[PDB]
Amino acid sequence: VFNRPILFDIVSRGSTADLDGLLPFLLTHKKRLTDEEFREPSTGKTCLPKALLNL
Repeated sequence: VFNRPILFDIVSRGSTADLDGLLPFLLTHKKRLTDEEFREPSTGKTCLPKALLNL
């Protein structure tokens, strides 16, 4: 289970280890990293801006 707050926390902390199970979740559930569930409702900021800002 990868919800948006958890994914943002992981990507902001830079924990690359916690992303191993993301691939089976995305493949099995037919979910994509560009889906609305993975975007901030306020701005639409995606995970990559989160990671780049939190350097």
